[PDB]
Amino acid sequence: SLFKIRMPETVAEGTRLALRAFSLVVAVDEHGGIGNVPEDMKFFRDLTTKLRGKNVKPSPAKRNAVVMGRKTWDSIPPKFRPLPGRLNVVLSSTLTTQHLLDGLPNLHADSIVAVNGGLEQALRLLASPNYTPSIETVYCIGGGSVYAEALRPPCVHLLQAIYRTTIRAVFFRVPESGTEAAAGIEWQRETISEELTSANGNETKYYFEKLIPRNREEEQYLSLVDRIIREGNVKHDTGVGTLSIFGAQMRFSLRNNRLPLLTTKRVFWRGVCEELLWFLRGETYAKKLSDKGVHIWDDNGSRAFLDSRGLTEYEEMDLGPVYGFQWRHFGAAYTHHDANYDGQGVDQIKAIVETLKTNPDDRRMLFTAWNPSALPRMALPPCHLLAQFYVSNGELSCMLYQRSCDMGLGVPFNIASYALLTILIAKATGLRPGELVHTLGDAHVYSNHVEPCNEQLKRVPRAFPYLVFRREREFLEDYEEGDMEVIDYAPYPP
Amino acid sequence: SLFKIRMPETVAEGTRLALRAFSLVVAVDEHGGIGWNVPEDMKFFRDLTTKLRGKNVKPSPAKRNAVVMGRKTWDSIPPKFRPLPGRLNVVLSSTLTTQHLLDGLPLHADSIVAVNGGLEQALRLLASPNYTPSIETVYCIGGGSVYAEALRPPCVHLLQAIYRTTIRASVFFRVPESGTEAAAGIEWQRETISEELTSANGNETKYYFEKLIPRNREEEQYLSLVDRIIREGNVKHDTGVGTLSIFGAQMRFSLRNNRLPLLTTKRVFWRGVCEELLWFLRGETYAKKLSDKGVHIWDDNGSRAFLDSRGLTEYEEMDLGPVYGFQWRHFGAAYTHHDANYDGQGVDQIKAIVETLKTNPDDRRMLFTAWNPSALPRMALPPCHLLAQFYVSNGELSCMLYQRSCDMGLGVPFNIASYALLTILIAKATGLRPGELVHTLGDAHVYSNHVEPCNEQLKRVPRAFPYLVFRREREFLEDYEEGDMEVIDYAPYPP
Ligand SMILES: NC(=O)c1ccc[n+]([C@@H]2O[C@H](COP(=O)([O-])OP(=O)(O)OC[C@H]3O[C@@H](n4cnc5c(N)ncnc54)[C@H](OP(=O)(O)O)[C@@H]3O)[C@@H](O)[C@H]2O)c1
Ligand SMILES: NC(=O)c1ccc[n+]([C@@H]2O[C@H](COP(=O)([O-])OP(=O)(O)OC[C@H]3O[C@@H](n4cnc5c(N)ncnc54)[C@H](OP(=O)(O)O)[C@@H]3O)[C@@H](O)[C@H]2O)c1
Ligand SMILES: Nc1nc2c(c(=O)[nH]1)N[C@@H](CNc1ccc(C(=O)N[C@@H](CCC(=O)O)C(=O)O)cc1)CN2
Ligand SMILES: Nc1nc2c(c(=O)[nH]1)N[C@@H](CNc1ccc(C(=O)N[C@@H](CCC(=O)O)C(=O)O)cc1)CN2
Ligand SMILES: O=c1ccn([C@H]2C[C@H](O)[C@@H](COP(=O)(O)O)O2)c(=O)[nH]1
Ligand SMILES: O=c1ccn([C@H]2C[C@H](O)[C@@H](COP(=O)(O)O)O2)c(=O)[nH]1
Repeated sequence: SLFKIRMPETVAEGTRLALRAFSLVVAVDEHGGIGNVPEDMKFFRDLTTKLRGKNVKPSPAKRNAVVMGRKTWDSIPPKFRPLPGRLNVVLSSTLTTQHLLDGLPNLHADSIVAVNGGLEQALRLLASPNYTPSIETVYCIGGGSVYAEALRPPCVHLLQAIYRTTIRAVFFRVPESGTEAAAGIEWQRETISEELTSANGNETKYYFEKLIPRNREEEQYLSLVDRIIREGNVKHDTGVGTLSIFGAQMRFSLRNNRLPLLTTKRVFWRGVCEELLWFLRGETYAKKLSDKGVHIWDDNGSRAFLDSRGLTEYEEMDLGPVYGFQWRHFGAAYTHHDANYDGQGVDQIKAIVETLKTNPDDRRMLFTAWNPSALPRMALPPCHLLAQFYVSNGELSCMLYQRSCDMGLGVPFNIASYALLTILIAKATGLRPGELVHTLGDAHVYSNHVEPCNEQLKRVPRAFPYLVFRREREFLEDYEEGDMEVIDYAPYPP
Repeated sequence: SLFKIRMPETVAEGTRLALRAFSLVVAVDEHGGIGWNVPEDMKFFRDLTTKLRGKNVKPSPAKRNAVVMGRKTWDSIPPKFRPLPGRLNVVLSSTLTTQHLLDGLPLHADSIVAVNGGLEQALRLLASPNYTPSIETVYCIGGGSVYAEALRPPCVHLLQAIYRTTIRASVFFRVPESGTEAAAGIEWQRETISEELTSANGNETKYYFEKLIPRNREEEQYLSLVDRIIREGNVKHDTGVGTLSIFGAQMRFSLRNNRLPLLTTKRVFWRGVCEELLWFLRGETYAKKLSDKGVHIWDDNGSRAFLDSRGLTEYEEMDLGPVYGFQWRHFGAAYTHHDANYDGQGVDQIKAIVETLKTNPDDRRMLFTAWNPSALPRMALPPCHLLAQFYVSNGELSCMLYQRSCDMGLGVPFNIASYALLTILIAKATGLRPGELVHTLGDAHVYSNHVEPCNEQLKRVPRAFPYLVFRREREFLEDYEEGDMEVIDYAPYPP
């Protein structure tokens, strides 16, 4: 219909996943050389086989993948060939899938694939819809030529984690920080075990490490939470205490499918996405969200809360002309939720989408919910209250201004919410997703969240996950939470 | 008038200047000792302390400099030169009254004043309405005990420049070193240092000059961004006009203890800043009110041809429609023409925030905006500084501005000064002291043609900011005028 935003033909193009991300698992000697420790084989099997979910039996619907060179495949004892419970992807210029099957002594057909190519070719195959998102983690298991390719671009930028066992008994060398070979990645240890002793009868000495690429973007957030606790002003309102500072700014890359969902505490993505779509549709009835099991508006849509605003005539969960209402119908007269507001008010989102397509250098491509005429008719004044877009080199960037920032729960939710908005607007306009800039006004931690924030500040952030689209829609307003999926999200535990 | 904002009777309090700023002039030996016969150094001293900065006009009681000196330095000045001529002479003494100093002369009663106290007491005097703004620069000329007071808090935070002459020829002049406790957070750096010079004194004495200034990290933030836009911004051309740009940035400026962040590496048109800001706060929309004060910044956007190009064929010339201040004091009101009676129409966001600040300063919704999509097409030009939010802590008011399009050459310094002035005014309206300005930038750009003079500006090391004082006050916020306030100690570099 005429009021919706039609997606262009290029809709899938700038979000298509080029290479699937992966982790590396390697054992080396004390000099880093890669040429019988059962505890290491126990760790290898568990780390490469188990899914992150509670009690999930690996199957073609949901399992890990192991990627290896043809010589590593040859050297697996035939008892464990193919590695059971994993997809086995084997790199070879010589051997087809059929030849690998012919080397066994039909059970295994869905679990073995040959790739005539290197690790990059294997990551390109694993990014296709038959394997993403069904493969949960891709593990690269060598050998030396495959590790070399994993540790240089373009593959190295998709390496989430390196699991290295060192055993006191061609070198595996992680690029050093600041060096050309590192390509701007700063490798750091998340964990390193004590020196351990094998029960193998030889008293073999070994230790494990897990390295991860330093995530300076989530570090920004961490630094700000640490500063608010160490130096923020205490205020009490009802008497709820907060610690606060005023004025800050963070930036996050959305390029090549990255999604900045924080890793040091899990973000409720399903909630982020349902809510953002609800904003984009211009919705105002919060029951639409609570009926999908997203309860973030229940406190502010209650009879009691609405009455406390003077909104006595609103039905329960009708929030008035909040948010998406102003995005799609700024200044329209509001009566009740779900009336026909087609063509009323200013549709700021449609207008920006049209400008992005025809004049992407325009400096007025902004939208707002802060409408002081409508403020008193809203359950709450918007907190994320405007955003502005910018284009460079065919990439779309967005800056968000947020007046009141709960660092514990609101801010990580809003980062994700605006990352997703930017990605969707780039898909609507022929552009690739660029950077998200988040400006913060009053940035606060509730005083009862101080000890848990301190516990969270103990954690070293991990690589962010990625966003892919399983399918597309003819109109921007018809997107659904099931159309897209977050892959490679590995947050720390609660 | 019921629609205006009445100033509280604390209006003058949070803005009264406590101590007047000053600069220091000293001669030392190669060891830093202060104990000479170098006529070029006397000439320097005489010219620096006597001359005014604009027109080289005769100093008089309406406009001159001051010299501040301890009693023994006064005793040491040769009677041909006592008191110094063309300067107000301020003498620190627990023992000598002004009359006792007059008695020790062999016309001068308005040019000599004794202060029973130290440098801090002299700077409090010099801050009073009889001496600020009429004294253009205050110079501290020693001796040891007065220099030691100049170089520690509280006086050192008011020290704008140290002019040291060193001469190859007891007590030591030592400027606190960077990062030390004695430095109190200030980083002294050389703006200039001469080559080694030889005196025409009969002895070929060797000497040289330095001028030291307190590093101004706030203005450096701006210059760093200008440098980054030129070295790394994206080139774009619009009608063919070129810019270099980046997206998303943020700067912060202290407004504390009368400081005013008017940039020093290129002079800002303060009078135009002030006139326009007051014009916004009154809710005005006629640009002729400004061009009739010689502030022409809206002339291009208010022309007949320009209005016609936006479709605004029924608006008389210079009527901008419901821009800026009109949304600040009348958000959402229907606009007909400039100067109609809009009282009580639309939302008065400035009034509302003033009442919230007085009663619930912790509120997190004290924001105003001019970005009104319904009214955008009636405006001559959508606002560029479009919203601001206030925050209070420790009795201090801070403000953050959001600006969508940021011309770093001319616009940005102008709007830093604009929102610094707004914040100071709103603090005076609400019983608060001015705190900090936070400036958030969207599309931040340098026009292609300004690259070379921006690069000439980046050669300059920023100097300490000036200060804002209020000569008088008003009953209503809307009645303030540019002549009610004065910028003092502004010493920008040349064009
Ligand atoms: N400590 C450890 O964790 C560790 C690590 C690595 C290796 N190892 C040991 O070393 C041995 C593995 O040897 P390796 O490291 O020499 O070899 P590998 O890397 O496992 O296998 C190399 C083979 O992989 C295929 N391959 C690699 N890149 C390719 C590309 N771009 N295109 C097509 N095919 C490609 C080629 O097979 P085709 O010849 O069929 O084309 C190549 O000969 C094993 O016996 C193992 O025990 C141990
Ligand atoms: N090369 C140079 O630049 C340079 C620099 C400094 C000095 N000098 C020379 O060194 C001599 C200066 O002597 P100095 O440095 O020992 O003296 P000074 O600082 O010039 O004078 C000290 C006198 O100032 C008054 N004073 C200072 N602080 C005071 C306070 N808090 N309250 C009240 N009164 C205060 C007192 O006068 P009462 O005794 O009347 O109470 C005190 O005795 C002169 O001969 C001068 O020409 C040269
Ligand atoms: N960290 C770790 N990483 C590694 C190796 C290691 O040595 N340890 N060695 C290389 C991989 N080589 C093999 C060899 C044999 C098997 C194998 O056969 N594994 C069975 C378990 C067999 C068993 O329990 O002994 C499995 O089910 O995973 C797996 C990888 C590269 N990466
Ligand atoms: N840099 C510089 N700074 C200084 C001194 C200096 O030594 N040079 N010396 C101390 C000031 N002492 C004096 C002593 C005498 C005079 C004096 O008499 N000046 C006449 C000019 C005299 C002349 O031209 O011969 C005048 O009108 O300024 C000025 C400062 C502290 N500051
Ligand atoms: O998207 C949002 C909305 C709200 N908040 C937080 C900010 C405040 O701590 C609180 C709302 O209180 P006020 O700012 O409205 O008073 O919720 C967020 O973090 N994110
Ligand atoms: O307060 C203001 C108003 C305007 N501009 C500059 C920004 C742009 O260079 C130009 C406005 O052009 P658009 O952004 O509206 O296209 O003027 C400023 O820097 N500050």
